[PDB]
Amino acid sequence: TTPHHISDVAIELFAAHGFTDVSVDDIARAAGIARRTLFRYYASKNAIPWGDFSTHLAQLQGLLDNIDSRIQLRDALRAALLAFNTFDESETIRHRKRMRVILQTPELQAYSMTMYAGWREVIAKFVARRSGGKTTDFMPQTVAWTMLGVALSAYEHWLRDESVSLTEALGAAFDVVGAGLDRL
Amino acid sequence: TTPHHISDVAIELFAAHGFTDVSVDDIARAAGIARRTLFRYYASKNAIPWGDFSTHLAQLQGLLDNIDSRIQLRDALRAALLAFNTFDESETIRHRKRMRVILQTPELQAYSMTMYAGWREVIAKFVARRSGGKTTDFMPQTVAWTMLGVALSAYEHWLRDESVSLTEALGAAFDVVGAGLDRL
Amino acid sequence: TTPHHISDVAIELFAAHGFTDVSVDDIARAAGIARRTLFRYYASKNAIPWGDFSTHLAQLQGLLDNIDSRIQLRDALRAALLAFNTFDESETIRHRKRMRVILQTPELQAYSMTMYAGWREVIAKFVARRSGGKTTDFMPQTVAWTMLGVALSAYEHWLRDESVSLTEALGAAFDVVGAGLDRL
Amino acid sequence: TTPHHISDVAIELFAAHGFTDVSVDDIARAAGIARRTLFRYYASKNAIPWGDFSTHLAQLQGLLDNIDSRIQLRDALRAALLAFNTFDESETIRHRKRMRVILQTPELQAYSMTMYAGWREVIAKFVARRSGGKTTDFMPQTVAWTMLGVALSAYEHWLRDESVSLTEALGAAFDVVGAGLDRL
Amino acid sequence: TTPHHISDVAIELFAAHGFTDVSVDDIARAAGIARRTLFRYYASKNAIPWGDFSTHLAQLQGLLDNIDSRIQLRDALRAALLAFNTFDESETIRHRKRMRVILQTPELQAYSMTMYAGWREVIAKFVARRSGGKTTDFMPQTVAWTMLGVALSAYEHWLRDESVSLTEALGAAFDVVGAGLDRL
Amino acid sequence: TTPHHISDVAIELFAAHGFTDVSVDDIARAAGIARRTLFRYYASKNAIPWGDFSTHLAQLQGLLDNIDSRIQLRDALRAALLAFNTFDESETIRHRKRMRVILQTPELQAYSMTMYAGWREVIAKFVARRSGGKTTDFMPQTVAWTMLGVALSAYEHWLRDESVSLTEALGAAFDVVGAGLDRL
Amino acid sequence: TTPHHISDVAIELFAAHGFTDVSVDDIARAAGIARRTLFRYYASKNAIPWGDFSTHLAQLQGLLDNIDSRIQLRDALRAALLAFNTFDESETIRHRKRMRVILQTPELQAYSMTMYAGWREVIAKFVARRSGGKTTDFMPQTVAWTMLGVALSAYEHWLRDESVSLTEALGAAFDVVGAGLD
Amino acid sequence: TTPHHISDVAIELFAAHGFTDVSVDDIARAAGIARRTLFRYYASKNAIPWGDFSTHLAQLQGLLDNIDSRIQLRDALRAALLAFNTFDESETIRHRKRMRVILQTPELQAYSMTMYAGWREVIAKFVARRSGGKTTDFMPQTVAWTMLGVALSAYEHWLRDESVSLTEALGAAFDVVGAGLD
Amino acid sequence: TTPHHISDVAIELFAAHGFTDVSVDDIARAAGIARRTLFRYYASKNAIPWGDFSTHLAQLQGLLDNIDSRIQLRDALRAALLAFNTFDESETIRHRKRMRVILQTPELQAYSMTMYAGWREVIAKFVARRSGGKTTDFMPQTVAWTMLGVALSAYEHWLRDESVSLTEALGAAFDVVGAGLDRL
Amino acid sequence: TTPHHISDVAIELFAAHGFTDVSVDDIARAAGIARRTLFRYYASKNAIPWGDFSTHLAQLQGLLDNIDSRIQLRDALRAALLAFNTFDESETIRHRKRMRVILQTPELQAYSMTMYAGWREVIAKFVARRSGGKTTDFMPQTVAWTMLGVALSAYEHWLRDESVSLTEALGAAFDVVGAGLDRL
Repeated sequence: TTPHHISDVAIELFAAHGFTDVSVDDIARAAGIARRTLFRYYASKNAIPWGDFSTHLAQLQGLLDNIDSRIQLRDALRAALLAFNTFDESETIRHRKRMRVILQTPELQAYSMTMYAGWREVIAKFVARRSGGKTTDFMPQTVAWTMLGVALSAYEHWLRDESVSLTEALGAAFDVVGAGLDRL
Repeated sequence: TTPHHISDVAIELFAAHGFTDVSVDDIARAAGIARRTLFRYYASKNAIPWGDFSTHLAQLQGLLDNIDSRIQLRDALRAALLAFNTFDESETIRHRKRMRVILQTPELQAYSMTMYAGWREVIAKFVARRSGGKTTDFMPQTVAWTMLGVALSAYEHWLRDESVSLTEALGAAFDVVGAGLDRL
Repeated sequence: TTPHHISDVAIELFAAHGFTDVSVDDIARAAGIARRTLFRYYASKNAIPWGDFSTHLAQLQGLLDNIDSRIQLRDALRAALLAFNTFDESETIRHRKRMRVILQTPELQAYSMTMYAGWREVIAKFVARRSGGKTTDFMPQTVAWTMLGVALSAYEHWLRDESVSLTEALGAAFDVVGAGLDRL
Repeated sequence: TTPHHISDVAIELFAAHGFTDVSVDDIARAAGIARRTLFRYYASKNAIPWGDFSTHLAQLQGLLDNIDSRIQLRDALRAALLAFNTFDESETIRHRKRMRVILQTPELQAYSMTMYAGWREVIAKFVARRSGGKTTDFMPQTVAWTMLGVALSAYEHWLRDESVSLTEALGAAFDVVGAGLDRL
Repeated sequence: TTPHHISDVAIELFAAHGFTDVSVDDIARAAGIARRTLFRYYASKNAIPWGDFSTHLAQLQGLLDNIDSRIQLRDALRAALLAFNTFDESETIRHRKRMRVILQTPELQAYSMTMYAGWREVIAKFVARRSGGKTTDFMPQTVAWTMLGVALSAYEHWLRDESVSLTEALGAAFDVVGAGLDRL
Repeated sequence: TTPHHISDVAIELFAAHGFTDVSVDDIARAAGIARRTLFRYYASKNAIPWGDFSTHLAQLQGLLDNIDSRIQLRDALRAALLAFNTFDESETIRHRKRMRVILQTPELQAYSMTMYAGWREVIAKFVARRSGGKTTDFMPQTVAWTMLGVALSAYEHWLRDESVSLTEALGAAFDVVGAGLDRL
Repeated sequence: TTPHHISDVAIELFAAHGFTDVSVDDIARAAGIARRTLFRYYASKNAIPWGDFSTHLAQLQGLLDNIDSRIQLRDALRAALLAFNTFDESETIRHRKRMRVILQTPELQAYSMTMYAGWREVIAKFVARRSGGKTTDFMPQTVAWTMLGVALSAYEHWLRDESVSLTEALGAAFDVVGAGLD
Repeated sequence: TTPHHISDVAIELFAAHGFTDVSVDDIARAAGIARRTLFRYYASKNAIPWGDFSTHLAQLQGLLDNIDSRIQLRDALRAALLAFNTFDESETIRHRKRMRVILQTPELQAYSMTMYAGWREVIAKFVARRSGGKTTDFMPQTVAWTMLGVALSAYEHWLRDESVSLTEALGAAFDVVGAGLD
Repeated sequence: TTPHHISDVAIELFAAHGFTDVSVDDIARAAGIARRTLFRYYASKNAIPWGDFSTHLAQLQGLLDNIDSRIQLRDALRAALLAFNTFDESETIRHRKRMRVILQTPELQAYSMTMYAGWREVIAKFVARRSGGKTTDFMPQTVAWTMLGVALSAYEHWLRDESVSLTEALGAAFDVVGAGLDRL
Repeated sequence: TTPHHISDVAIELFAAHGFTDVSVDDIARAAGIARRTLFRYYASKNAIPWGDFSTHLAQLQGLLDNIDSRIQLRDALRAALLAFNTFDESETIRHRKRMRVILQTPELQAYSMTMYAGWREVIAKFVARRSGGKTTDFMPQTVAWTMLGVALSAYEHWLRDESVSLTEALGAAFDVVGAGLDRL
């Protein structure tokens, strides 16, 4: 009905059963829509767990584009990383199920690589905007990949240990890389 | 009689014709083996571009085991990163083709994630051995992910621009993260 | 309930009145659609009994493409044959006891032979992909024809005797040929 | 041989011109008979490419009736298949033209299905005679259909190549299915 | 086993491909004979379009021997001319192709001259038998040449215009010369 | 030197030795010219005996074109036939050798047929000019062929019997056909 | 009464004891006949294991003579070879004992050579009948010898290895020669 | 002194008179030896026509053992078959008499069977050495039997028809089986 | 095998790129040697596709020396031809690439003629050794050249088809010339 | 004395100075012609030793085309081979004692192989025309190569020993191969 409603119901089904054992009609039925209605919002089954990531990416780009130019690069990246990954008690529970599906499902990895490249494109664009131009240059690209590593490290620590704050995990992972490998 | 021979032949075929249009028989035929003989070494077409990675990981462990304890953790990680991706003049051309297939083929990404997790496990073990113990701790884990991002950044820069040295690319990418984001 | 509904209604009138004295408009009228609406789903009267065979062929090819390469050729053929003949009592009635429009109508045999050639092309492609050179080589072609004979034998046994399971009929017919004529 | 003469003449005309552009009078004229005389041997145009066929089926029955009872069933089927499809260099040429017309002409397919059913009836009767059961049981029926598929595969291979022995093609095609799909 | 069969096959080939591009093996193969078997009946490719002309000349002699002596010389010549070129409905089409090859192919003209001389010898003998004796006398010789010219004129008119009867053409051409040039 | 000189010397050589055993250089040598000089006047060896027939045909056409319209067809043809074939004692001897070569040499017959068709074209044109139009109509064509038969009959009678006048032979042969076959 | 009953009885005795240690009277006694009655059916002890081979040869000739001419030569020979050697569980047991005594007894070899030459004559006659007709010609006779070797190879493999079907053994042995050493 | 000299002398006598009408003493006398001297080289009359076959078999084994492994099996067998049966005009004459006595004498057949089994053992060993190694296995032994039939077919054709080369006969007989009954 | 390794590597490069676009350093680099090290095994680029060849000729000499003297000359030549050209499925693949380079590359033809002369010298010596005479006599020389033509015919047939056994091709080609042109 | 004269003069200077250090102008100068006059007859330096081979090939094809079809294949090949190697003492000197530019010059071997392929194409076409399907089939191709080997063997024997007749050498070399290697 909303994209988000379809995604949420799909993630409940993927959490309970397999990803592989849940069909697109199972999702349509559980969401109370016709199958073709589902395809207006999602072109594929693999797209469904990645709910409205297009919008998340636009918002992250918006935040980074509008961050005051006097704010240092490191501070902007840490600020932006933690802003998009802060959640309420309710939305934290479904995000935990969603990330389990995304990170651990073999069939989602091809599609996920496209989503990660989108995210890295936003980060690299931001660095290119603050430095010399060209998203594909070494330094923007290294910063984007580094940031991706930080995030996935934090997400995995969070999933392994249910007592950890996601934003504390992200902050800690960021700080390793912020400080640098030359310092432990 | 080698996994390596099968892999080499398979990469030549995947480079020329694409991945999906190359059969497992095409590989067995080009390698001069029966189809079953191929399955002794590989349980899948998707496994084949990765060669004998189990042995590469054992030799990375060997290199890290034999680094002197007085050698600093950053130096050991940078030394191991660049050594693990140094190939004879013999093998530069085939490695370029191999990494194109691995990095760019959607069908390899599920399998690739397992291989990257293996590599990160070796790195994390080494860091835990030099710091407080526990492979799954946060930090000997952030370092492994960070180092993976550095590597993939270097590999992509290398593939995009043929006038880059791979070891220079890895060294440069490592040094961003080694120095830290706190220092531009 | 759009191409199917048209097909079901058509088979009713074809199974009611001579395929030759049922017109495309009679079918449109009985299905409650305009004449040109029917032509979006079917280019011809002869196409209507065959439903969406294009999709059945694509799905059979999809199943054979995606079968694990470690699975033997005989097992894959038997698996694929019996994977598309499972239907519910209702769907089975638009199929058994009653005879077949497809098998038994003289006017549809020329066209039906072209549809069977499509099916044999899927089978022969799969065999060629697992074993040898070209789709037109004798062995892929003999296997495709053998498979077609098995299928038509099973379909006729099923129509002749309404107490028999289609998938059991297919499995039994396959097993004669699997075991071989040298063991009768 | 009055029927055979008419058929031979008809097939030379069908080979040179269309099937559809050759009339029943064209056939009568080329055969040196009145139009009415042709109808004592053939009830329609579509019957003519099949020659006597009633007589070919009686001859196949005669050959199977006269095979020694001590000869095993597999050997008898292979022996009959290959003997029923043997000729001079001379009669091989007319048979190539005849089979092209039979296999490829849309208007002959309905009629051909009745001729194939006759042939399968002979084969199924023979199997029932050596094994017991009824002619309409699964195994005689599957063997008859299988043998038809073998034959059409052989015929198509033979037509597409023209360096190929028909009896070698039939023997090879039979042997795949004789050995069984459990082998190749 | 027939000269006629070889000739018929050869004429079909010469019509489709031209004379020079058809080999003696192409003829032996199409006729279903060994190459040496062809040379029993023909000592040359150039001989083949002329079939068993020796026998046609013996049968022309037979027809002229059996014409009643009371039948006038002109009537006998016209009767024999038209009978010698009358062919069954069976053979009109093949005779059209045969005469095209004979009349129009440069390579056949040397051989053809020998066959025309044979025919003229039969005619001249007959005229000498009805008049004063001596085959080589002037007049039973002029008549033979004149009759040959009449025939070839008729044949060419027949080939040029498919709506001409050959026997009407021969009869008309004969009648010019029969009536004489003294009468328009 | 002249075309006629080359032809005359060629005919002396063809008379003494074979046609087949005399080469084009033998002719060039005996005529006292270079080989390429011979090819300015003759495109082929086969053309050489037919010396300046192009000119003979133009002259025959000229004579027939200019013959008074009141002169009857028969008279014009007989007049023209005998005018072009009248010769002195010297030129009669070489014409006898030339016609022997032309009429009796197998290798000249293809080329000769083209020359005879040229001659017949002149005759038929003349008849078409006096009657209704179209050289290819039946009557002009029959008259041309008849005239050719007359001529060859006369030439052969002349060659067989050295005591005969060529113009008397032509006149006698003409008169058979002029009178008509209805009168002996 | 029957030569084959006498042969069957004789082969049971030859299987249990020696060939060499079984007398002609032992066989007469076991078969329920007088000694001279046995000699009306068999002129020698060496003849007895080859029971009514004369009849087997006539039957083989009959089968080969009556095979349809359109059936190819290799198919006819393979079909004929396997038809005479297809046996019930019961008849398989006595055939195994019979062939053991024939193939392994030195004293039977002279007589056996004459029986094999009879068999080869049937095969060569069949080939001569389908090709040019002289039974002593090269190909008729090469085919007969080859087929004899195929058969004896199959029989020996069959006796050596109790897991093997006789008709499978014959078919496999035939197929090596029918295919070719290539 | 030589076993083969004794055999050669014996075969000249067997060719001229019967096998059956030539005694062992007749052979001793013709060979210029005492009777017991003959028995040191041959334990039996039946052994004598098969002269020094033990040595022929060792030589055949030597030749087959030493054929290069890259040479295909059919070529090796055909090459070996024709090498042992290539003879000068002189040696052809005595070989013809030797094979006539061996192939046609009933009394030699028991002994001959043992010699043929020796020959087949050499062939089967060679095949086992190139393939999986057990000399009693099916294919080793089918090939040995087949090759025996080829050889005897060639020998008999050769004896029947004085216009035929032995090596041509063997090559032709080999080629039927090497090609196939197809 | 140092020479063979360099040659194998060189042929993979020559197959992928040109002959002309592959340098001696490219070969040294791919073989994992200094440029100077390559020159101890090969005196030029054109030598490299031929491998050791000196050693192949010594091996052919060894094989012919060790063929038993009682083996007839024809059998020894056929045996040597086929043994010298035998391989695994593996080494068949490299040999196909090698022979393409040897047979098709203009710059190798001069050098190839010297290699062919070496091969013919071995064959001619062997024939002289079995027959007497000198190596340079007509018959040894003709047999060596004939055998070279047989081989190149076989090699070309093998390259153009790829379903063909090299040893079958050689055996067939040998047998035409073994049997003689007096047959086929 | 125009393309020949150029060739003769060229061979003199080539047989005088290194083919490599004789230029196209030296040849034009020594022949007494302008440089561009030479290029009307020869497109290249490599063409000059080969004379007018285009014409030799056309003549060999002409001889084979026109050989009586009753003549056996072996006889036709031997006849054709020895029909073009007859020369006068003078023409033979521009051929024997002295060695060959064509056979012995390294720089002309690549080009010479293309000229030999032309010759083999003539031979193979002739064989295919007498016997089978395509020029590229094994037997026509083997016969052409065999024939080439025979020729080169004869040419070398002729050059090595100036007392030998070329046609006797060719005939002897042919006869080895005609008789066959099975009779050495």
